[PDB]
Amino acid sequence: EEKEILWNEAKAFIAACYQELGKAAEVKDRLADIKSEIDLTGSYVHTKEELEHGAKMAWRNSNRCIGRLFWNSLNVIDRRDVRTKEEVRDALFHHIETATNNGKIRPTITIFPPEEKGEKQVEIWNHQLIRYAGYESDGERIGDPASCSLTAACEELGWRGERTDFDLLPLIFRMKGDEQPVWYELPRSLVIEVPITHPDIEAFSDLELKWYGVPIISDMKLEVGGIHYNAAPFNGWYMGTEIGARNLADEKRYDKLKKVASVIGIAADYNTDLWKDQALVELNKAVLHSYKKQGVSIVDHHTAASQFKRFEEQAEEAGRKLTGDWTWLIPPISPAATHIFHRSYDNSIVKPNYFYQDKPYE
Ligand code: HEM
Ligand SMILES: Nc1ccc2ccc(COc3cccc(CNCc4ccccn4)c3)cc2n1
Ligand SMILES: [Cl-]
Repeated sequence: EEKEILWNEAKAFIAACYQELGKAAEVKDRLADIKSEIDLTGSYVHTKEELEHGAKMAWRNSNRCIGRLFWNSLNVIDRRDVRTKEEVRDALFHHIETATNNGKIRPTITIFPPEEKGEKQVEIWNHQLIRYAGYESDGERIGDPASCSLTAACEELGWRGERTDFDLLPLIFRMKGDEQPVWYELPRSLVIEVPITHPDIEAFSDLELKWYGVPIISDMKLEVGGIHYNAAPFNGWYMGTEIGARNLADEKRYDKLKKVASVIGIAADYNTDLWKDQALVELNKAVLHSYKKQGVSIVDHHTAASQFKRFEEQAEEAGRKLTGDWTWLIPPISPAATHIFHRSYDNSIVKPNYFYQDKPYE
C-alpha cells in the first residue's frame, strides 16, 4: 500500500550513511537485499552499524540542539530484542545507571523495537525517565506543574505520591496487546540528585532546592531510513540555564525567583531594580556551582555556545549544510553575549531526526 515511501527513505539513508562510513561500494548490494526484504515482508531491518550511525545522524540534524558538537560520540544501545515488560523495565534501569556513570554523564540512547506497520511494540508514557510529580488540589500547588497530567494518570493506575515537592514519578509504559500501561517505582540508588547551594551566600540552602542529575528524554520518535523508533530514550548532560532559568524559575514551573531575591537580600518591589535579572544570575551561578561540587557533569551556556561554534566550523569543513533553530539555540540568560544571537540559521528539517509524537494520556 505504502511500501514505496519506505523504499525511497531507505535509498536516501543507505546512500548517505555508507558514504560517510567510507563504504559506498557496498551500497548497491545492500539496496538489493533491502528491496527483496521489503517486498517479501513489508519492512527491513537495520544493521548494528546502520542503527548506530543513524541515531548519531539524527542528533547532528536536531536544529534546536546547542550541544551537537559531540554527535559522533553518542553511546548507542541496541535493545530491539526485548519482548517482555520486565525486559523493557530492566533496559530502562540499565540506561539510567550507564548514562549516569557515577556523575561523569555519558550521552546514551537505548533503542527499542520499531513500529511494525503503524503499531507500537512499546509505548513509553514518561516525558523523561527521571522527573518530579506535580499536584493541584484545593488551590494548593505541590511539586512540578508540568507533571500534573501524567501524575493524575499514574494515580488512576494505583500509584500514590508522598506529595513532597520532589516526588520521583514511576516508570510507566504500555506493551503491545495490553489495554493498560504498567508502572514501576524507581530505585533511589539509581537516581543522583544535587542539592542547590551558592558559592558565597550561605543562606541559599534555606530554599531547600534540588534537581536530578540526568535529563533522559523518553517521549520522542527516532526516524532512520523510513523505520520509526517511537521508543528510544536518550540523554545528554544539562546546560545550567535549563534548571536555573526555566525549571526552577518559570512562573508555571517551580516559580522560585521571589524567594531567591529574599535570600540574596534584595528587594523585589520595582521593575527598574532588575531584581528578577539579578536573582536569575545568582540562581544560575548556584546551579553550576552545585553540580560541579558534587561531581555531576553540567555545562554553562557560554562554554556550550563556544562548542556550538566549533560544530558549525566542522559542518563547513566536512561540506555539510548546517541547519538550526535560532529561537531555541539562543540561551534564556544573556543571549546577546553569544555568537548565536548575532547570526541566522536555516531551519530546514533533514532526516534522520528526532520528532514529536502524540501523548497517550490526556
Ligand atoms: C551532550 C549534552 C547535550 C546538551 C548540553 C544539550 C543541550 C540542549 C538544550 C539546551 C536543548 C534545548 C532544550 C530547552 O530549551 O530546554 C536541547 C534540545 C535538543 N537536544 Fe540536545 N543537548 C545534548 C545532547 C543531546 C542528545 C544526546 C540528543 C539526542 C541523541 C539531543 C537532541 C536534542 C533534541 C532533539 C532537542 C530538541 C527537543 C525539542 O524539540 O523539544 N541532545 N539540547
Ligand atoms: N541538556 C539537554 C539534552 C537533551 C535534550 C533534549 C530535549 C530537550 C527538550 O527541551 C524542551 C522541551 C519543551 C520545552 C522546553 C522549553 N522551551 C524552550 C523554548 C521555548 C520558547 C521559545 C524558545 N525555546 C524545552 C532538552 C534537552 N536538554
Ligand atoms: Cl528538564
